[PDB]
Amino acid sequence: GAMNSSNYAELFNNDIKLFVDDTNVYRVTVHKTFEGNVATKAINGCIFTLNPKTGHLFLKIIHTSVWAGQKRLSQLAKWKTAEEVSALVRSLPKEEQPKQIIVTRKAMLDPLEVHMLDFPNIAIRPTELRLPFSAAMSIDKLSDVVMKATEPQMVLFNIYDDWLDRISSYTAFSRLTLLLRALKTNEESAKMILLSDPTITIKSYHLWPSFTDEQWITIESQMRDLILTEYGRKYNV
Amino acid sequence: MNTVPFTSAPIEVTIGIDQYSFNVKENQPFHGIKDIPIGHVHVIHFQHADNSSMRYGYWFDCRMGNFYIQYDPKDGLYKMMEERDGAKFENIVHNFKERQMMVSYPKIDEDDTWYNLTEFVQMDKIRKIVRKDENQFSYVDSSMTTVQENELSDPAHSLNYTVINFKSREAIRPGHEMEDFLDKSYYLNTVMLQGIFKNSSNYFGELQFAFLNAMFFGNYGSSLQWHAMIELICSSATVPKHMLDKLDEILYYQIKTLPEQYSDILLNERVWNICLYSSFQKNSLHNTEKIMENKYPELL
Ligand SMILES: CSc1nc(N)nc(-c2csc(C)n2)n1
Repeated sequence: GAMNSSNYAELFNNDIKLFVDDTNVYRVTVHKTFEGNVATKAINGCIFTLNPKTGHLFLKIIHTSVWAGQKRLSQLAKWKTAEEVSALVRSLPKEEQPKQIIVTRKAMLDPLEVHMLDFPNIAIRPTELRLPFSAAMSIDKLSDVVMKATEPQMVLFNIYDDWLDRISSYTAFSRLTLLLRALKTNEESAKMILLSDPTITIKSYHLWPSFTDEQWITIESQMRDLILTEYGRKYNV
Repeated sequence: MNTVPFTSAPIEVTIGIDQYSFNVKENQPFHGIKDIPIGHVHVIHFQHADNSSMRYGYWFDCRMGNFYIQYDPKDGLYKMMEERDGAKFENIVHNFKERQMMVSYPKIDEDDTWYNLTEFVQMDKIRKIVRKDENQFSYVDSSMTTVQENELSDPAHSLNYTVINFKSREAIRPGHEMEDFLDKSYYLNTVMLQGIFKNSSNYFGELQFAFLNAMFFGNYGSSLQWHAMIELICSSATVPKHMLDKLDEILYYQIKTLPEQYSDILLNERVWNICLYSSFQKNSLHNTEKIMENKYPELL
């Protein structure tokens, strides 16, 4: 059933599971037309499918061509998401298929469940966590590959860089969601924090800067301060 | 007109015949029910004065034999049985009418209620859902579970109802996942009507059967079946106009006949708001929608 604070550590056991987030699958700008009416223009999106134990990210890029001539795109996006996740499971070898897929939004349960009827033994589950994976497009290299895509494309990443060489997946996941929670609440400040010091670079095969253990500690506290603050600035406290 | 005699009434009980009911006292001189309309299926049903738990009863068609009721003090219930000695049966019936120990099936001439509730209920078809071949009549009670309920525990006492499942490979064509799940016309028209029922009359036959078992016995799996079969039509954009029109009549009489106080348990808010307000058929069930709003506006 639902995932929440109490069954948090299940994410880090040795059962293959994926999170699916569909919040960036269907993206639009809203603009005025010559006649003064409003219109949307779609932009490339992506399905964020993440193994929280390994950090493997299966970033399925949704090119705007998939929407051409379709109606009710917001509804279609959910079914397109489910179609792509299904295709992804089927392409994995059996021993790599997940035993659970956790959708970050309840509206995905029915579409995925229906697409996954061939896999009765894979549990489709919701969550009560408020996970910040929508901020995934605030990671520069992920936004970059999405916005440049000219066709549907799947790109593989490790969203933890090499962190698992030195920390556990529980810790790695907590660092990731703190980083993403901050990037979601104040993208400019969050990004300033991450890149202020020019001597800490991002390796070509990585997504985040190459912080030492101690530098990560200072970074982590700074992102904490940022979040607590924006919470004040917002509720005036 | 047919007669269902009773050997005797040893225990206080409320007896139902179709939509009619009457109290009988312990060892009151009651010998059964006369003037029953030939040409329809009937149900005679029982609730003991001592144990309102377990409503139970028997579906039967008078054309398929001479049937009578006899209390069994070992099993503790009124059992239907067949008399094959037709001479013995007419003799018995005539004696009890002469002594006027029978209640008259009390049909008002204006009233088509039972016909409208049972228009397509075949009795041979009931036998293939309440499987008990050595008997020409079929026993149902409040507690019997359905075959699909035993999937999600005795199969002999089960209600083999047509299995409907909206999230199933049967319902969902590969490559049309979104399409078949939002518009179930293919599941209804090809899989169910063309593959299982043969025609809408048979769809209605089971649907009516499912409702009556929910109403007369508060059988929960039947109530679920009635709502499933409604939901499948209301979730289909493409339904023959004649089925829609007949569904509206059907549901109208069922809603009309329901006890006003049983509404909270026998009606699924979600399915009915869908049929009446959200679904493709929101505009197509005029009689059903009018009686629901005037009689159960609380549900919607
Ligand atoms: C009363 S139960 C009932 N009634 C009718 N008229 N048909 C059916 C039925 C189910 S499947 C099939 C071919 N006929 N079931």
